[PDB]
Amino acid sequence: EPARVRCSHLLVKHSQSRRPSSWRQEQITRTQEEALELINGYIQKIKSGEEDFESLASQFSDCSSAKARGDLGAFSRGQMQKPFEDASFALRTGEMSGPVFTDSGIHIILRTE
Ligand SMILES: CC1=C(/C=C/C(C)=C/C=C/C(C)=C/C(=O)O)C(C)(C)CCC1
Repeated sequence: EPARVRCSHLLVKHSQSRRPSSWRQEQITRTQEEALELINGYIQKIKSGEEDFESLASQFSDCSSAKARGDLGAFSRGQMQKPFEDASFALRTGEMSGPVFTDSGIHIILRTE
């Protein structure tokens, strides 16, 4: 296991997120169910080739990392929320997760280093 991984993500918040507000939307109103449907739709379009992960993240991620095309940079264990960390360190470079749930919302993660 490396000391640190670098990842990009796409976050979809919902109305029960810890902070239901984002750079792109003043109040998050979507339900948890709707957030997961959006995440699963993005996964399916990335798999078919219809959409590019980094483009989708720039446009639609509720994390301010959207401006960096979803890049979070490098991190070790003990920093991020545990489910995010566990998913990230389980990926190979170039691999993308399924849905990952944290107190922030629902994530897709792409490990880049
Ligand atoms: C995603 C994420 C985390 C926190 C996410 C949240 C809460 C992001 C906030 C974005 C906005 C946009 C907040 C706001 O506007 O209040 C940490 C690093 C702890 C664990 C995994 C990565």
